[PDB]
Amino acid sequence: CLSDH
Amino acid sequence: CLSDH
Amino acid sequence: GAMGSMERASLIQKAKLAEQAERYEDMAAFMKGAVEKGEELSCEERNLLSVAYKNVVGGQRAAWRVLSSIEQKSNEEKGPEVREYREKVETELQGVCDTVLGLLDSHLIKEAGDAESRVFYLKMKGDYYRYLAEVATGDDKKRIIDSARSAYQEAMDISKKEMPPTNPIRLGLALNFSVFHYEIANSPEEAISLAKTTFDEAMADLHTLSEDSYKDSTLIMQLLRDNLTLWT
Amino acid sequence: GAMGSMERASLIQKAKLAEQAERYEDMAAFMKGAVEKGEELSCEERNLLSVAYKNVVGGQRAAWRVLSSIEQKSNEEKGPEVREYREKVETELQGVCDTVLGLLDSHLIKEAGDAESRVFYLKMKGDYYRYLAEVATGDDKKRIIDSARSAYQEAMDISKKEMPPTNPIRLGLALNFSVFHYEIANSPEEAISLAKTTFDEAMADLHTLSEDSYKDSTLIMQLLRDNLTLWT
Ligand SMILES: [Ca+2]
Ligand SMILES: [Ca+2]
Ligand SMILES: [Mg+2]
Ligand SMILES: [Mg+2]
Ligand code: NA
Ligand code: NA
Ligand code: NA
Ligand code: NA
Repeated sequence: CLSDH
Repeated sequence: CLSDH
Repeated sequence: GAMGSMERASLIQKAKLAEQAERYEDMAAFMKGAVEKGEELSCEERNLLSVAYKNVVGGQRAAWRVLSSIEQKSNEEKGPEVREYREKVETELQGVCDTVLGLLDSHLIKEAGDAESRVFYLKMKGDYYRYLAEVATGDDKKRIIDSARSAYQEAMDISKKEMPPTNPIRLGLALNFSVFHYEIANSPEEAISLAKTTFDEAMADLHTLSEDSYKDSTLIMQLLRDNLTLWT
Repeated sequence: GAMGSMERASLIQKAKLAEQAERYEDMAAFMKGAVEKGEELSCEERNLLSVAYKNVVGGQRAAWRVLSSIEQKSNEEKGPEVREYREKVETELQGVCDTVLGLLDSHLIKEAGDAESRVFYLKMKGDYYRYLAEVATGDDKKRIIDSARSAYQEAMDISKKEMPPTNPIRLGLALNFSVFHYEIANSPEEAISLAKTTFDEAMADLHTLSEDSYKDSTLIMQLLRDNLTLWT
């Protein structure tokens, strides 16, 4: 579950 | 120039 | 605070140096000092603030997850040490989130009139309530989750009225709000719907972009796609 | 200090947790607290102490090198900020080295009677004077370099009398003393000679080792070989 860089 | 781990 | 005697421009300069040195705690302290000078932040300065605290709290979150997993395996024989140390890291994490939220409340958000600044800060407010929610247990967990949702929702409303669907701030907001839905709010269908609609509306707007903006937007779209592949 | 109220065993337990969480500043503070309990350290505890401070000062050294390079490029138009921030990191690095050296002097070394503990601590003393020498400028640079050399030399003398040539402590000492010669003392020929003799004498002793010790020793021998390949 990746969030914004 | 590597030193000990 | 301890940065009160340093020039605003010197604080920004040192934040950039600290970023190059991967000294993110220093970077965050410098950017906190810059914010407390009371002037609004430029686009570049907002990104320095975000990068610094994202890296600081990112390390704390990673540590908290390691300790939390050890603690639950410990409860599946030892004494209080794992719980004590998890609590220590958790309290430090909560302190960093409270610091960021305090900067946003005093007074970045209320002075942010342009869409790009206001959406940026409201997204940050959602993000740091989301990090608080990750470690919250029980009932005030409910109020923290609603504060994150409210901040994200206000940011979304503005971004849909004021920004094109490919705007990287708008895309990153939608990405993080979709993670909020999936990981925090127990709404995976809302997470998937938001990520898909965001991706599709950005795709239909790519034709308007320069090569450089195209690169910026498609990088975040790939993150949406990666999550959808994980979630479906 | 701030760890005075915590049990020695709890400090060791939390140091291991902090290592798992990659929280090396915490790890070092816990191990400092354990040392200040006044009891000698076991082999495992000595390694926890070394790992913690190695990672803390390692981050500082990496940051100092980034800032030092920016500073020299700046002197090949701006104001004092790069120098100020390099000085800040440098002072913090020196503080960590002084802390480690203070633990060794009060009173780890004087209570260390066995070869494995005494060589370990004297090697550490050489290492942290070496880190001080990396940032020292001028004349007290000379005295810092001699303190590193003296500590390494005493460690070497003991290790050659009391340890087999494959002993990992002995090998790591010789590795780091050879780096001291090459990087600090401007004696590359001494560095190469030491690394080669150390490698060759360990090679002739490998036949005595179990499979597990063989693995431990050859891993450090590879580090000697890597340096010799870089240096010749
Ligand atoms: Ca603790
Ligand atoms: Ca400074
Ligand atoms: Mg001023
Ligand atoms: Mg006791
Ligand atoms: Na606010
Ligand atoms: Na304004
Ligand atoms: Na000493
Ligand atoms: Na003793």
